[PDB]
Amino acid sequence: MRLGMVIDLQKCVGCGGCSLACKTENNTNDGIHWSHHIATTEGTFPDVKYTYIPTLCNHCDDAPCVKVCPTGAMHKDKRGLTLQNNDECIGCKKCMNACPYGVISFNAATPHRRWQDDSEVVANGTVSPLMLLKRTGATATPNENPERGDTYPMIRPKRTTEKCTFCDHRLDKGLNPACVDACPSEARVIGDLDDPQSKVSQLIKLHKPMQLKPEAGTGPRVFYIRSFGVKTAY
Amino acid sequence: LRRTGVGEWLATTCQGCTSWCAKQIYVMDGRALKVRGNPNSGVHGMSSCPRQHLSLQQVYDPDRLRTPMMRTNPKKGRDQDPKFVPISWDKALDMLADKIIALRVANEPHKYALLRGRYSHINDLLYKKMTNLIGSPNNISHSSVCAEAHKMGPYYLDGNWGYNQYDVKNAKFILSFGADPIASNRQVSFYSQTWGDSLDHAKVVVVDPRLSASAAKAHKWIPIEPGQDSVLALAIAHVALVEGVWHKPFVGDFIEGKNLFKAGKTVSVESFKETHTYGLVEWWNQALKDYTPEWASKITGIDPKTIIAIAKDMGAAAPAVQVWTSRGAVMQARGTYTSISCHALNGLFGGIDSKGGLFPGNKTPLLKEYPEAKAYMDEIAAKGVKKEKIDQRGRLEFPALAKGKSGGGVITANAANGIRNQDPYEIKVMLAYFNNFNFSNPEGQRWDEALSKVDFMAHITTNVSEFSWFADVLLPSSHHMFEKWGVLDSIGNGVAQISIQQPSIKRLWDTRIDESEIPYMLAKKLADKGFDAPWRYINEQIVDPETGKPAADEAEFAKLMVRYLTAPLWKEDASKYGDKLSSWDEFVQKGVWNSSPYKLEARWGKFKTETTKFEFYSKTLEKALQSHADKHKVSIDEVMKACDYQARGHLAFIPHYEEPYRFGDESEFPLLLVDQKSRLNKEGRTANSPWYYEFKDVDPGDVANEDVAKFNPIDGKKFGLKDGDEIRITSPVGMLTCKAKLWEGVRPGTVAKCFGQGHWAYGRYASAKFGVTPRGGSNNDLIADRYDRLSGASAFYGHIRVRVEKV
Ligand SMILES: Nc1nc2c(c(=O)[nH]1)N[C@H]1C(S)=C(S)[C@@H](COP(=O)(O)OP(=O)(O)OC[C@H]3O[C@@H](n4cnc5c(=O)[nH]c(N)nc54)[C@H](O)[C@@H]3O)O[C@H]1N2
Ligand SMILES: Nc1nc2c(c(=O)[nH]1)N[C@H]1C(S)=C(S)[C@@H](COP(=O)(O)OP(=O)(O)OC[C@H]3O[C@@H](n4cnc5c(=O)[nH]c(N)nc54)[C@H](O)[C@@H]3O)O[C@H]1N2
Ligand code: SF4
Ligand code: SF4
Ligand code: SF4
Ligand code: SF4
Ligand code: SF4
Ligand SMILES: [Mo]
Ligand SMILES: [O]
Ligand SMILES: [O]
Repeated sequence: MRLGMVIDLQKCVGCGGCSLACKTENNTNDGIHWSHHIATTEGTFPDVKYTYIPTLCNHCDDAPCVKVCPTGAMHKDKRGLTLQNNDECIGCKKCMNACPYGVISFNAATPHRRWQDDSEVVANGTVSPLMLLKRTGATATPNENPERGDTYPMIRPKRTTEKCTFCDHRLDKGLNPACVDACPSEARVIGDLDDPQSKVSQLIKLHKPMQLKPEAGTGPRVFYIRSFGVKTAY
Repeated sequence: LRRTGVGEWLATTCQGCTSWCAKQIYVMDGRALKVRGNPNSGVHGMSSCPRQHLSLQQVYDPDRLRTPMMRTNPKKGRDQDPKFVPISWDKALDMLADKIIALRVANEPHKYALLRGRYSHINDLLYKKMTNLIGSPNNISHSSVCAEAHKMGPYYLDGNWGYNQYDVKNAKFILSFGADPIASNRQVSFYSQTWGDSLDHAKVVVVDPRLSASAAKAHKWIPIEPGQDSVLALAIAHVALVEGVWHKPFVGDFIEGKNLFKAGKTVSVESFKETHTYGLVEWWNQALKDYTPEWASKITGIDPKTIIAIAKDMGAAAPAVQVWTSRGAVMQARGTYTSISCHALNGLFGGIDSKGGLFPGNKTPLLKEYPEAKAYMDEIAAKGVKKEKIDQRGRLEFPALAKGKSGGGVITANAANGIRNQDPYEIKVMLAYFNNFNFSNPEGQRWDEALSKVDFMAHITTNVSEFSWFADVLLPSSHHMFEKWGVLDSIGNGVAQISIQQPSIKRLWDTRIDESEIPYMLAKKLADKGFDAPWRYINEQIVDPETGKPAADEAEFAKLMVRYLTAPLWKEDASKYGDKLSSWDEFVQKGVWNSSPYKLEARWGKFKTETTKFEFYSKTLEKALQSHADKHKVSIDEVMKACDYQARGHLAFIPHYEEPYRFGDESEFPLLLVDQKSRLNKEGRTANSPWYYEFKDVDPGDVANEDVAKFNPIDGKKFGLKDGDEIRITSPVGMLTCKAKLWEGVRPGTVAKCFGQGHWAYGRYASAKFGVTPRGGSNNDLIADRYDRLSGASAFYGHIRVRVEKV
């Protein structure tokens, strides 16, 4: 089994809804986004081309992040996913630098520190991050998703790395990744690339797919089909 | 012990824009954790725009009010800290009730005003009934700072004072004058769902001074100079007639078959037999005959071959042709005739009420008003409601011809001027909700001045926003999306839906629902103080549709208000219009009621116009202008001059070119502002959400965690600007500071900047120093207070000239 994703760039509207869904699903610290994007503007006015590519972990066939990890914390699972045993991460940061795609982040700060602030913009009138934390009963942020804790720390510790886990905790329950359900045009599809009858396997046979940095030789398993823009008329 | 999937999904409605999408909220451990589109929705299904997730940083915003407050600084002003202190609900409403009753005792109830920003369909009580019973005509909505000019074409051509849905799934040609439907407009979820697929069967042209997301995903981006849209629309219509490619089944044809429309030459009206339209040949003879592609190219720089090719492509696609207008094209001082000129194409190519075209929202049985209040008006109220409105609608220079009536439409931004000048009179007591006009209206410092002159104002709000700074009393609202009972609608995908808003969490703080609990509590307080008409109206007229009983308490009344208006959907069999629902509980559980599909050509031959036709020569507008002229004892031409339109004679009633109004010396202010919305703006309400900043560059050309104004590199070089420079942008009426971004997707001679930042209040993320220093720059401080006087709309586009400098 080799799970992967096909993203249809013609359907994609470049809205970031997938990345915002990932924030709500996975409790990433402010500024840490497992799902993100690469946008480019090319050309001189009036012949200007703007394109948007959503990005995530490519759960590579030959993953440098796994190979460089000195403790074995970063590893492949039986689905082909690159997952991390966060408890065994010693914060050496080698995975982050070895990853050709730059999709790994480092918890330099204790996540969600901004929620420990008890200052009020209008004293005894508006609330505060700490007061809202206490009122809702959450541990670190009122937006924390406890489901994340099924297979990974709900809140990661300082001095560990982290990245897209392909919503493994949702896959374990037969559910879809958050970014997949969040996409208004159903541009994102996942499945087993080793199964010739999966929708992803057929999509990449019906369309000539593009991959990110194929020259790096990692065998990424996110495939892009079609194009964000269309041929200019007139 | 695993927890994935063990929570519950509860139905509500999002209001980040007037798409008003039906949602489900995922709740676990009493907290809202996720938002998704409601799969039971017939308009959009689970599809959603990205802002649904930002909702979670609004309900859990750490700068929300948790208590009523009163100011303790008697001075008001941008420079005056209100020094708010907490008070109880009872004291806050006691204070407001005392001020209201004093107006009635003094026979001046018209000096009360109710201001409405956002709202739900239960608003009739707080907005209209409470206001009139007190005795005031001044229930002032925000419609004219929204999009009333965009309704002028649809109303005066085909009788629809309202919006349309666009049948993108079946379109063969899409022409957008400024609309960016995969980012803004009124079904971002559904048009994002379908846009990419539609490119495989439709040719799509987007006309916008900036390269929008939609233009980046279009077959042609036309970077129009601001305010020149009608030139292109008129030339397209001209070519359609020369080429003989109007849609004959809708428009008609020449009696003898031969096409007699030759450029520049008049034609006998009697040689043509119109079917469902009126005035085609008069339009040609009076103007359209000379709106050639060469004429249009000289003004716009567009290649005349491109204009001709577009017209021919639209001809071949007819009737599967749809023309969109955005605020940007029509919310300009002469913009009524851009709405008319662009919308005329929807008739010329037969797209109106056709497959692949556009048409109004489907009929539903939702009730929109509570019972009549005539029996509860006393003599004081009966006299007050006849006074002139504070926004001066209906004066010679403010016809505001909503639905054909002189003085029929609100003029939101001008209410600040009436208040500021006490003309027609002083406003002494103001209640306002879900609004921030100092920030959202052009030249909002006028609202600073006006509010500082109002003796007593109370603001119903979640956050202390810029408008709140001027309040005597703050009444904290329960959040509309998570803590409220309400009801909304949405249109698209060939249907109209009605969706519920219901509480999905235990109420966080000591707040109340703006449109139900607060008017109920205020009515009770007024009755305690000797004025019980609102209370009697509520408990005798707003009673349960099943039990006939009034509400027992606040919480019950909040739900009752929704039950009352929606009963035709779930108490009766609504099968004739759409879904059959068995009970109130089924409505709440599913969260949405769906109509049947729209019946194509339904309005053909029965438009609610003067002629019952689709009017290229709008006798409907002539009748409305004649009424206004007769009222003020002048000619229609004198009305046009008094309202600063160029049209005279027959041109007042047909699609024609108005040179765009411009304000300021072009040599001093060489750039035209291109105001735009952020695709992460939930109207003016997501600037205090940190995720907004983290992903702000999903707006093409913009920069995460910053507020940028975008310049074409040509102009950046000319003014010595580099990416990241701190800059000051100045217009004749104001200034802002932000950062510079150079971007080729900006038409040279313009500067494209998102509205939405520049808050100096709201919260700790939205402002640099709360109450003192803004984060980013406030666009509306640049935008001179100007009006499309025929509609009452405020102008946000086309007339704004600015200059830029570093530091
Ligand atoms: N993301 C987001 N979506 C929204 C809202 C929101 O706040 N955020 N608000 C909702 C509401 S209340 C409204 S009323 C609707 C409004 O939706 P629309 O009427 O479709 O327009 P706007 O979203 O206001 O954007 C105006 C666009 O006009 C452009 N434009 C500016 N000047 C000109 C000009 O002179 N000519 C032409 N052709 N274009 C010009 C700007 O570049 C911009 O793309 O959107 C709703 N949808
Ligand atoms: N330059 C520029 N100006 C614009 C636009 C633009 O594109 N460019 N868009 C215009 C358009 S289309 C519109 S419709 C208007 C809208 O303008 P407004 O009607 O004034 O709406 P907002 O700016 O969103 O102000 C809403 C205020 O309600 C409060 N509030 C927030 N959340 C809640 C809640 O849940 N319940 C209650 N009771 N109160 C709440 C806050 O005080 C908030 O500031 O802005 C307009 N102004
Ligand atoms: S949610 Fe879908 S449409 Fe939006 S950026 Fe992500 S992949 Fe593209
Ligand atoms: S994309 Fe980077 S983090 Fe993900 S598996 Fe490949 S090398 Fe590792
Ligand atoms: S930072 Fe952690 S996961 Fe990454 S290589 Fe080092 S120990 Fe392994
Ligand atoms: S698969 Fe899950 S973890 Fe990966 S980008 Fe999507 S939401 Fe985030
Ligand atoms: S912000 Fe507007 S389009 Fe987006 S989910 Fe909410 S109502 Fe729908
Ligand atoms: Mo609006
Ligand atoms: O609206
Ligand atoms: O609105």
